[PDB]
Amino acid sequence: NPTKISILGRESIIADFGLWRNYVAKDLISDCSSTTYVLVTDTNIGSIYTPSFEEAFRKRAAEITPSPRLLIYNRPPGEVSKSRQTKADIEDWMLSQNPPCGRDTVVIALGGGVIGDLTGFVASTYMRGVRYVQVPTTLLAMVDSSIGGKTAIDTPLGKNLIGAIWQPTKIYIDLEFLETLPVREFINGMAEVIKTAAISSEEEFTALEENAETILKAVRREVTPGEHRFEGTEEILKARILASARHKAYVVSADGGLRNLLNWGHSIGHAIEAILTPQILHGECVAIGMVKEAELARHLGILKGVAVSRIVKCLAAYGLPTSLKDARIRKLTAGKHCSVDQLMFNMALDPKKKIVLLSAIGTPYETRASVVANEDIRVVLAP
Amino acid sequence: PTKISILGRESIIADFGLWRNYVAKDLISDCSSTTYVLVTDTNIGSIYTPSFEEAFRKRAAEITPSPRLLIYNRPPGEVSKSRQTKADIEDWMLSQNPPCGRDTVVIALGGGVIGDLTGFVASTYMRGVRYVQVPTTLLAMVDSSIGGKTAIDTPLGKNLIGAIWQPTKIYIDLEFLETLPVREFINGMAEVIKTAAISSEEEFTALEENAETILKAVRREVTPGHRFEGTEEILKARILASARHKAYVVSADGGLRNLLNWGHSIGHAIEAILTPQILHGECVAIGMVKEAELARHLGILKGVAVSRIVKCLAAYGLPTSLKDARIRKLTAGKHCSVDQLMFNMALDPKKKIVLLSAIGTPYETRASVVANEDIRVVLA
Ligand SMILES: NC(=O)c1ccc[n+]([C@@H]2O[C@H](COP(=O)([O-])OP(=O)(O)OC[C@H]3O[C@@H](n4cnc5c(N)ncnc54)[C@H](O)[C@@H]3O)[C@@H](O)[C@H]2O)c1
Ligand SMILES: NC(=O)c1ccc[n+]([C@@H]2O[C@H](COP(=O)([O-])OP(=O)(O)OC[C@H]3O[C@@H](n4cnc5c(N)ncnc54)[C@H](O)[C@@H]3O)[C@@H](O)[C@H]2O)c1
Ligand SMILES: [Cl-]
Ligand SMILES: [Cl-]
Ligand SMILES: [Cl-]
Ligand SMILES: [Cl-]
Ligand SMILES: [Cl-]
Ligand SMILES: [Cl-]
Ligand SMILES: [Cl-]
Ligand SMILES: [Cl-]
Ligand SMILES: [Cl-]
Ligand SMILES: [Cl-]
Ligand SMILES: [Cl-]
Ligand SMILES: [Cl-]
Ligand SMILES: [Cl-]
Ligand SMILES: [Cl-]
Ligand SMILES: [Zn+2]
Ligand SMILES: [Zn+2]
Repeated sequence: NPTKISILGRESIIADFGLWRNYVAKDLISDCSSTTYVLVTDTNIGSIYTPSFEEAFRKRAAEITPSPRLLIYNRPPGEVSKSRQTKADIEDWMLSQNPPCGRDTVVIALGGGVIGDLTGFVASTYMRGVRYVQVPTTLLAMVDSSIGGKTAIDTPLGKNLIGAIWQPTKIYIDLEFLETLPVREFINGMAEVIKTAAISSEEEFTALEENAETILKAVRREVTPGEHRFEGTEEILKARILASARHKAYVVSADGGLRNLLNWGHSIGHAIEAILTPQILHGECVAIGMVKEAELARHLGILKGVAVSRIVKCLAAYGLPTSLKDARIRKLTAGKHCSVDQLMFNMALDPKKKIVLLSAIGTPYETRASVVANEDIRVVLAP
Repeated sequence: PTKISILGRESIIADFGLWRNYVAKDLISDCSSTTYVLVTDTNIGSIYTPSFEEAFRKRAAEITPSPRLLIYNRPPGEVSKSRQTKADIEDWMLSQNPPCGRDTVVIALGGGVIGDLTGFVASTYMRGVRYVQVPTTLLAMVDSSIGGKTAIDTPLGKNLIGAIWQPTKIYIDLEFLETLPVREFINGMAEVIKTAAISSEEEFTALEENAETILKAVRREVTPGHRFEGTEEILKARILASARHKAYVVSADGGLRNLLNWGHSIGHAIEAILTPQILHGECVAIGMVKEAELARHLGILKGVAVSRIVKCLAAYGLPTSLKDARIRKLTAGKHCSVDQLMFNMALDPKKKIVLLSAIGTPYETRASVVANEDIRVVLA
């Protein structure tokens, strides 16, 4: 049975296994009644899941009268698609439709944090805003990128510079997408997952700690014909993940302050990110950022050394990097390292920086980011 | 300075000359910020930009730290409401030293074009930043700037891409009407009349009696040294009457708000054909007459009122037939067929229209459903 989570006090998230093949299509033409449905995704994810829906759709589609339409759009993969250019193409394609897609349109963003942010924004402006729904296919996008309504596109001058806040009418979470998801991508998203637990529930973090081996194996497992990747670990998985989504959903319904706690490990993660990108992923930087930011709390006497080692353990126990000198990261970027001045500078692109400090695993020092001295920061970065 | 409230919160502040002495101060006061981006077109700009730089620097330096005023001048015309211009303004704002931040407060100084464009720009810059309306067109003062509707055009259509973004303040300096082109004034008057026609019988009447007065002040060639000296109240009244209403219907939130489309149902079909030689209010004026004639045809509206509406429109310089010579000269060769108009009304399959029961009293609290056949008579 699907689990329903609420955002901004309203039905929104519906999670379970395989909602894609048998749920979305019907649930759409039911709740999101419309005559036109524009699906957007990238060739990568598309080619793997597009066919299934065209079937699921036509199915539930023709069942009703008149039958609505499904127009599909495939954009190139990569961060390069979140651009003023494609957005317009998308729009233009839509207006070009016969008949042109109208305000009654219901857009479906099927993808990771990229297709999400892009399609969300597209909807947010098409004829001053039209309905849309999230169908994250990335772990991260499932527990973050798709919850909150934050949408945007990049500019050669920066990322997420142009966009808007546009809440999706529905956020379908089909855990099966994680079957085909690249292992590195899974492990990437896990960072957020952990982040979540670390600032909300001690019990949750602990469970994570236990399930690691279990979950990790599955992802790395060899799927025998006829099978489904997570057969047997469904609840352990579904639980741990929704745990995060649930939290993000909660904090979004509240915040400005509380919502700042979602930036744990990010304060430093982003400074690292700026340098190690794009060879290194987000969650990868955030993972290290978390460790570093964790070490910082202890340094200020807030966090117990015990917990610092516990966070490091959990991260690495899931395949996440824990130091800037991580051997795997090295071979991935020959000729690149993060000076302390570069880090501290990158952080300034946001005398005293604001940071989420943990009092203990599950309990943040405050209900928001605290102000730390540039000097104290400089010591956790110091070799 | 009179203040009208929209969406249960004062945001419209009207009076004469707020520009030269009010906005600048009121901004750094209520819209506290460190960066103020002004956008306008060369036409309107060159005429009023200098004054503000003074008014700003003034009230600006009178505080510490002192905020900045960055100005942007775009070409005049409907051509500026484009994926393009907007993109250039966003880049421009990002290319700044320092880059324009989220604390930015944008000022849209212009007519329905600069308004819709700048409004949208703000609506997306870093997911949305504050902004305020400073309409310089009669129409924009009583419509285009009230409601938060913003957008840009696409070679595939107008207002196809945009968003709803409420301005934090809507300054209405009636003086802008001094320099406003006469044809432009008369253009905006259409809405003004539309307003009264669907809300207050008394208001429409005042409009009538005031025709000669207001029109003269307009057509009149003002010697050096103002334009409406002596007619300020008559004018300020009539105009705010409209704004007031639009503010009300917008704040009353799918009903009462469809009534703002009176004369438009047909006005737009005409518009599509006679544009761009013919203006909006010009088409709407004719559209009103036609839609007025339609109500009477269905037995709703009194023939008396029809003529009354026709009279008022023309008494203000507005066109009243697709045969108006003034029109056909600028439209030599472009005639609107009964099907062509019916076809253009389709682009908005059954046909809904605001019907008047009487001047000041609409038939219903929204647009009614009329037979394509009954419509086919009003046209040609
Ligand atoms: N709240 C927010 O709006 C928010 C928050 C954080 C980050 N972000 C955005 O998130 C983006 C990063 O997104 P991401 O990490 O999800 O990565 P992504 O969107 O780049 O997707 C990662 C890769 O997975 C592939 N893929 C998608 N799911 C797959 C599946 N199930 N099977 C096979 N291949 C699959 C894609 O082709 C892609 O190459 C950033 O660009 C950023 O702008 C947004
Ligand atoms: N947001 C809404 O709900 C809404 C509603 C109605 C109209 N509109 C939009 O409004 C636009 C039409 O705008 P408009 O009728 O204000 O026309 P406009 O802005 O094009 O103004 C006409 C001309 O007057 C000049 N001008 C402006 N005011 C002046 C003044 N007082 N002094 C000197 N010159 C002046 C301009 O440079 C321009 O060339 C359309 O594009 C339409 O989509 C929007
Ligand atoms: Cl189809
Ligand atoms: Cl709808
Ligand atoms: Cl952000
Ligand atoms: Cl919603
Ligand atoms: Cl098992
Ligand atoms: Cl690089
Ligand atoms: Cl302690
Ligand atoms: Cl540096
Ligand atoms: Cl410029
Ligand atoms: Cl022009
Ligand atoms: Cl920037
Ligand atoms: Cl510049
Ligand atoms: Cl507001
Ligand atoms: Cl046409
Ligand atoms: Zn993140
Ligand atoms: Zn109008």
